[PDB]
Amino acid sequence: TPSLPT
Amino acid sequence: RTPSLPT
Amino acid sequence: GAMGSMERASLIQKAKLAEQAERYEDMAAFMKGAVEKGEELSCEERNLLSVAYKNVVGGQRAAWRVLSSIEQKSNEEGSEEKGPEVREYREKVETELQGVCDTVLGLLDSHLIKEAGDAESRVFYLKMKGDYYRYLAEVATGDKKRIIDSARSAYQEAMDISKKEMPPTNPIRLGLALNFSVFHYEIANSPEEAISLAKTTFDEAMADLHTLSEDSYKDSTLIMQLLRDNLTLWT
Amino acid sequence: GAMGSMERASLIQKAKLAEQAERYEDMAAFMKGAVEKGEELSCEERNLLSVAYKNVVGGQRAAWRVLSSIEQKSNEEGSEEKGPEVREYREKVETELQGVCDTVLGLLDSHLIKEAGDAESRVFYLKMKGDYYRYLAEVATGDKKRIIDSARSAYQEAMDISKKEMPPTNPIRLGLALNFSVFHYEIANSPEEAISLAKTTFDEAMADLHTLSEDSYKDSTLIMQLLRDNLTLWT
Ligand SMILES: COCC[C@@H]1CCCN1
Repeated sequence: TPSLPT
Repeated sequence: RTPSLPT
Repeated sequence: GAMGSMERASLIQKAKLAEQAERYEDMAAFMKGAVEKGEELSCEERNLLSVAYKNVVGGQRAAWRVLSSIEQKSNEEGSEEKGPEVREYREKVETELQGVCDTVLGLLDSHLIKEAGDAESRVFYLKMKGDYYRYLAEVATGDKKRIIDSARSAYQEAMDISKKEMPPTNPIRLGLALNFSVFHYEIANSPEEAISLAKTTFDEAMADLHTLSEDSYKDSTLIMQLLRDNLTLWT
Repeated sequence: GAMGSMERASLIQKAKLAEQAERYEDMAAFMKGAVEKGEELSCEERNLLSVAYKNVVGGQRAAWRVLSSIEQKSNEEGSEEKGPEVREYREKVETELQGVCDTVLGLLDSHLIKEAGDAESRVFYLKMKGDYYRYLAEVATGDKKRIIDSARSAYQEAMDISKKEMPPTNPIRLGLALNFSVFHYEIANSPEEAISLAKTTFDEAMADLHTLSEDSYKDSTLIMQLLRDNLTLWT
């Protein structure tokens, strides 16, 4: 599951 | 500037 | 501190040069040195610190995943015995990743969180504390239980401040909820808490979208769509 | 050193895992350990050593170019001062780069150049010696002269061997001629010699392509195509 990018 | 062997 | 003899302003200047040169380990070292000067960070500086370490740990996590994947294939119906080397090298990358996380957590504890002079910066650093314990949790086994509690407590503190002090569409608040929800699902095996948090966050933000400028609406809906992507995967 | 207690086969295995993880610093250190066991490297192991250090010094060279460009702009005509920071950080990167080049040249001189009797390995290492002196020359200005003659050379010894002992389509021989032509053009201020060398190498290779299998044809023609790309840039 992806977390906050950048 | 001129490219060399990439391998 | 290798950076103890350099002026704060010079460390910030070199952190920006290292960023231009994509030298993120250098950038992180310059920023650690700036933090160790003992002064508060501006929003721009806090962001430099975060960018630098996220790049470094991100590289390390990606390499750990590649090696962990090889190591598991080493142990399946996928036959041939490879010897100890994959595990040994996975352990070497893991110990370097744990080192970087401990360095970041050290800067937050001593003393960024306690000195932070507004709600936004306190939330920002507590979310980082949650995040870097979460990265330790990904590679821990124990010890893993302790780390998972620590992550939870940092994120929960950040959530309490954000709910009191920031509007429900605030991007830092939304991104905190995003990561904390990921933590519930992926780390703490608490799928119900993950869904509850993501859903509540989404609804409470949706209620205020009509009040925003065009640019703020874009910033908020972007992160709402990240919450949405996760709800769809989980739901 | 830190690799002294590890088996040679385990060093090679771990260099291959480091390559898959794109951990080229680690890759280089494992290959350096393997070279220090004192056995000749195989064809495949010379390519691992080369890829490892090429990626390490590649990153350093790219960062040095970025910082050097910033530094020249700051030293420009009509500019305000910023203090010593851009020069200091450029120097830091440059010293790191020189260090890696000196590591490689030490390995070549201390271990690899002439325990090689076969033309393939002798040419590959002398070409590499030329290349790493060429990278030192890119950052030099003296002392630049002595570094340039060292590169010339090494290349020239490689060229003499390659013309006597290898056919004109051999990929090592073609790669050597490509890099020596780049040395003439970029380093030695000898564009006419660069152009004559790329032309004659290309033409002598083209005449002998008919001798090659499909897969060897592809190996040689990809390098001939780089030669042509340089010729077209330069003319
Ligand atoms: C000596 O010819 C080839 C130089 C390097 C070896 C790895 C890829 N290309």
